[PDB]
Amino acid sequence: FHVGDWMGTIRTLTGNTFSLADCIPLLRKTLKDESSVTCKLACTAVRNCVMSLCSSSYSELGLQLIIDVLTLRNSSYWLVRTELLETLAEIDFRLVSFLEAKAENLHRGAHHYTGLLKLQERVLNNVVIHLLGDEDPRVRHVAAASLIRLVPKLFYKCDQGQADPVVAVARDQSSVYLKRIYRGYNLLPSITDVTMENNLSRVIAAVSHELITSTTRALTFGCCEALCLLSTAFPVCIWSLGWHCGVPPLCTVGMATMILTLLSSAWFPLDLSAHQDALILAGNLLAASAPKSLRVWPALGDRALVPMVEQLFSHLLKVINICAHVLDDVAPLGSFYHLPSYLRLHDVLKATHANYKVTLDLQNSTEKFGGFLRSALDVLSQILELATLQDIGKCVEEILGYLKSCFSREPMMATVCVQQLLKTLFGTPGLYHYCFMAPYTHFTQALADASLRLFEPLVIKALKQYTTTTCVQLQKQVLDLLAQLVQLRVNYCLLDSDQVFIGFVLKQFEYIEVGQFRESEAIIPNIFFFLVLLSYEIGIPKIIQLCDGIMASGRKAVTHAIPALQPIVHDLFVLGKELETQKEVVVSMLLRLIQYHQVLEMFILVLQQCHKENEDKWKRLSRQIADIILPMLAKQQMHIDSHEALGVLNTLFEILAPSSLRPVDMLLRSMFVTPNTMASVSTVQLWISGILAILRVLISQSTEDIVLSRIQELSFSPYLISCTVINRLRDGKNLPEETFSRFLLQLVGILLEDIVTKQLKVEMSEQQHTFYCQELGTLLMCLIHIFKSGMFRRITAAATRLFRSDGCGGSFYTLDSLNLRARSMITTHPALVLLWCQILLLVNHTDYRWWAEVQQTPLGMCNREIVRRGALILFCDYVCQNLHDSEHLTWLIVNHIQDLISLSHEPPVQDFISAVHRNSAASGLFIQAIQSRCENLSTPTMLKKTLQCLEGIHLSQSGAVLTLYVDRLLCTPFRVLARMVDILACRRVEMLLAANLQSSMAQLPMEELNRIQEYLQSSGLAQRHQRLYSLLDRFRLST
Amino acid sequence: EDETTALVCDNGSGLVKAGFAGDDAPRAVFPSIVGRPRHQGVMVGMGQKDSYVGDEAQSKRGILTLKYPIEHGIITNWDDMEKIWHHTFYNELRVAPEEHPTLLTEAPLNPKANREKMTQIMFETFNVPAMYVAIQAVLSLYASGRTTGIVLDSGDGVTHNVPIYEGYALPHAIMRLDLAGRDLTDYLMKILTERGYSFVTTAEREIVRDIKEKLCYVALDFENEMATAASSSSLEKSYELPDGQVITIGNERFRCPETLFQPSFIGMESAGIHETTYNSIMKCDIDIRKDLYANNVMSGGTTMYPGIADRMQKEITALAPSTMKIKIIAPPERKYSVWIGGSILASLSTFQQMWITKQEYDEAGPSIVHRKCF
Repeated sequence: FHVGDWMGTIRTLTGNTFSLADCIPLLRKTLKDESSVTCKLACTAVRNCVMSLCSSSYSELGLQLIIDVLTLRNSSYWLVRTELLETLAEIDFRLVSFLEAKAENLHRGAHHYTGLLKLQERVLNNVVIHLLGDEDPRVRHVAAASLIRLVPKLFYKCDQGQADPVVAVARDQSSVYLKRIYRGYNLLPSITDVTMENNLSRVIAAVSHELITSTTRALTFGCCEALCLLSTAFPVCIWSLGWHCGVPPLCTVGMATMILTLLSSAWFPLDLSAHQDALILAGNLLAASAPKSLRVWPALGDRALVPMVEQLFSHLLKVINICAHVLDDVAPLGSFYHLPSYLRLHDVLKATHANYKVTLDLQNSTEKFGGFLRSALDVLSQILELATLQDIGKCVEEILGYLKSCFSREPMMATVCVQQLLKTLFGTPGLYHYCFMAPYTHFTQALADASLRLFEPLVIKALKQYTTTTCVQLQKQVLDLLAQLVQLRVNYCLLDSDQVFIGFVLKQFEYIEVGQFRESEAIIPNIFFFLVLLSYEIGIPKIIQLCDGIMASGRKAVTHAIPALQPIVHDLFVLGKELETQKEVVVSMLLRLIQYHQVLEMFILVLQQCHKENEDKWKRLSRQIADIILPMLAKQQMHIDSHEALGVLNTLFEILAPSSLRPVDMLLRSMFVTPNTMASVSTVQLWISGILAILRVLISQSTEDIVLSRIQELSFSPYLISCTVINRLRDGKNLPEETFSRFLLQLVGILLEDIVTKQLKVEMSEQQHTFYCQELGTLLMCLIHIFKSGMFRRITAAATRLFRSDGCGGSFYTLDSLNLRARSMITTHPALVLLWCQILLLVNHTDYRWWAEVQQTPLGMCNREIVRRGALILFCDYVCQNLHDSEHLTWLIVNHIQDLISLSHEPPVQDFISAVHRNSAASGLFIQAIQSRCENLSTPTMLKKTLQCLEGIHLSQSGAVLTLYVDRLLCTPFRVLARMVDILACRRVEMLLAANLQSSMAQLPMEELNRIQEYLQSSGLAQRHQRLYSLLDRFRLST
Repeated sequence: EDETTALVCDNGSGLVKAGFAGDDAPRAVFPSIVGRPRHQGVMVGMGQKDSYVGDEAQSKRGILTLKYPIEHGIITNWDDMEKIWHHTFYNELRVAPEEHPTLLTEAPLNPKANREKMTQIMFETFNVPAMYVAIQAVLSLYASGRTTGIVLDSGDGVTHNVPIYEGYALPHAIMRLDLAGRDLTDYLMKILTERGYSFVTTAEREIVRDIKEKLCYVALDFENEMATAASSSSLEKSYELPDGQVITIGNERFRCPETLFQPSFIGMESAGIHETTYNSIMKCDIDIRKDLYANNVMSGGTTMYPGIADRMQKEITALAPSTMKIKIIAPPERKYSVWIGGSILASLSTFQQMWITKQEYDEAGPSIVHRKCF
């Protein structure tokens, strides 16, 4: 985003004069072009181009192209309107609200408008919800998927988290760079983001309003399609405080009373393109009451909720009653004969079934009967969980007849209707918090813990299908129907004479090893759960010979071999002499497979049982995997490529026994290693994950004293990875204080010559760039724990003689070379240039060359104000700790005045000011600065933060706060800013006269007192504020 | 956010004045009325709406019977008061009371049950972190920016009088006088009847309230102005009704506020408002009386009439020692002085520890109002 510096290098090389000021008015014009084919191609040009400007220095011109696409919302070519909304889905409307506050001429723009330029309420009420009410079935579907992409990106004003638009952009870029009941509902305490529940409750406010106050057929019809795609990405049970509107007034039943009145009308179900999306959304809103209500329909326990469930269970047995009389040509509790409202629903399921049986096309997702029969067996399932035996006991006759006819069309979710019935027939925050102080303290808290039978006709039909089908979505739901007939002890009479079904599961292991099987991935976790659970009644000797074939003789591990053992290990280690021999067999196989990070989740299960069963056996097994993995981490055979992969390996060294990690002979030879070649970002990325996860052990599991006595014996030279050694790989008396401090400051130097000087799509991926800038995020959390916690005494003093020192003739990454890389990290990665601000303070390096670029000491780029206001909250907290140095007090107050006041709701700059009130000479310099900056302290939010900082100052400087309270700030037209500077000026006069009359007269001069009262009589200010004028007349006459 | 703002509501009878603490003027000011459809409606697709609250009731007046829920500083009907506060918070201010501490004003010498039930509703109806109930007269004194004075508070609810000296307060010298704006309205519609204009119902009772809010004034001498009512010229004023009927009111106009200085006209023995001020000042200690005479503060809605300040000055100067000068300080803006006094109080930093917390209520119950606050 350095459009300043990069354009200088080209112009002296190729002498063209072509800036980007001469191309955006060439792109603003083709959006206004005549032909509707010319307008489809110019709005894909803004999909690429307005996420890069709006966070750049040209973001004055970047906001204007957001404005013009909004006029393109009502052109009559159906491909012109759907490539608009994709360039209004990829907008980050928390970064867009930040530029509005900075604008003064852009709010006016053309024709000199007055008011605010409200992009967000105009792009959300008048495009995205508005384009739901379009006539095309093509335009209504694409507008729903944007409200899945808009809700994490809104920033409505004044939440109880993010306050400013400055603090809003800083929290979406710190999560990136600093780290069986049915599917409907939840029973957890459900930890949730408080401010992400607020953006999802304003998008379900304006969406239930064009469904009730709408006057068209087309607004009611395509806004039941936009509520079914929220609840499959933002479910109701997890985000219930967003969905809540009214019902039970407190775990919610949100908005489900309107939508039942849509279905009970005789108009709305007569078209299957959006009657199938109003059934998946009425089952999500009666299931979020399940964590509350459950203690006719005796398990509901809330009589204001029973007519909502009586209706859908009456509505879903009359729609499996019209799908049973259609799949079988039969003439027309659940009964649709006598209703004339549901004889209209029998002519609509018979138009979509004459086109399937006549036109052969098997692989269609959208069929509108095959799409409609999928919708009304998914939601007959989710209600039976709320039901009991007593409510269903008159209906087990009913629902089983319909499915025998409803079996052949869609058997994949007609056993999901059968899997559930048998359960319930058998009972069953101000930019210092976000960037540093909230992620810094999840770091140090996990280190102290590191110091620690009507089914008998229907069941026989489902087994003939598994031997003869080929779609592997259907083969997965039939291996869960048989793991429930063995837990709920149905006797093994499904195969009355022979062993027909169990012989067929053995043959399928022949097709996976060779590879003559198409979709073995989605069946191999559920093939092996069925087999181990039968042996408690094929025995566990025979089960483990089948799994050994797949691994060594077959496909790769992360699909076949590693999901093969998740059923075995959980069902063998968790749940006499025969059981001892089989546990030795399973632990040997994983040692061949330690390399994968999914195999390291299975082995956290193994170490927690030995601490419970037998603590003599617990310490033998943590020594055997100590000398396997640490030879792998030096030769980089361990797949730690993911941030799912570094999370599994750090909960391992807590649970591994500390006797196996107590000699530091092994952890250091695995640490101080050089990889083979660091040319490729496959190989650069696995060497810097071996250094971050054995360094979580040398901080918790062993203190500072033990580590440095060893390196005096082991000759680990600090020229290990030096600037002569690092250069040939990319192309291809030392203290123990001195050896370990050159290794952690030149590994900050490897991660920062890449992210600046590597291309973004050429050498690395983007999934490989989520985890390359995230290994620089947890290695700067390891360096501010050593310098602050004080347990590491020797390592703090070693860096201070090095950042002050030059490199050894250029053989190291010297401290002026390392800091040029970081100021071009300002703009691409602004959350990680706040962690490099807190290291340079901590070493005694307060060098005013680098601290002026980051604070700009004498529209805007949106990604620098996180760092400019982030390095001034961190530069005060270094001043507040050691306030004895007066050289740093007089710099930050004289220069940064409009920034020092406007941060005063923050815990590190709230403490900077109280010490100034403590100090005699430091209080007098703060008041000379406001008199120069009274021209900017006139806006109504900037003046409320001065009076809380000019509230209590030193009593020796209360004579300069009373000439500022009268001359400058009292003449404001705000009548609660003229009323609150009457509380603070009458209070200076009262503490002074009970004080000494000697020191106060030299404070407020007798010649200076007569200047003040001439200002109040020619004006009306004395006669307005009576309490201020009474106190100053008694001052003179005693003196 | 810092300090959380705070909310302030004045409910004397007649008007809710409400807004944020920390501002010079309230956002919402509306009549404290609950107006119910007395006539059964016959259409389809009306309302229904059981009742209308606020200036909605003023707009749809003729259908409604209007009930003031506060009489004489006393809430007559609690559900009607809750509805009025529900209207303030949700209809006008658009706040969740959970997010704001709420200041209520309340009148002197008022039944304990109003303060205790008022707190009970604030905690157990609109869930709120904290609240305070404060005396009306002290808030007006704060708004006037003076540390000392005798505050003559007269709303539409009741008239009150609180002498204050250097802060402090004198409980024995506090006087409450049952006269109000509302009693002047009932007198006024009674004195219009001798002219032939008969206003019999609640809807046009608020029409004579509007008449009295502008046409009425106080005589600088009653008998002199009643004598010059023989030659009617300037003392008559034409008034337009919303019906399109014209009303012409002569001497009847200024003898309605005269009732404050002559409660023998209403038929009550209770002394006129200037003698009540003497009754309060006489109950005070001898020493302070000098500044109480010179620092009389008028507050409330029924001190708005033109010439009240001059009449009070002439009568108090006539009764008192002419040894000392009787200044009366009656600001314009005096109508909103209680709300402004509540704005300044909740903006005070020290006051942020004297709130009745929700926690302290949950432990120690509704009775703690009187224990902590005045």
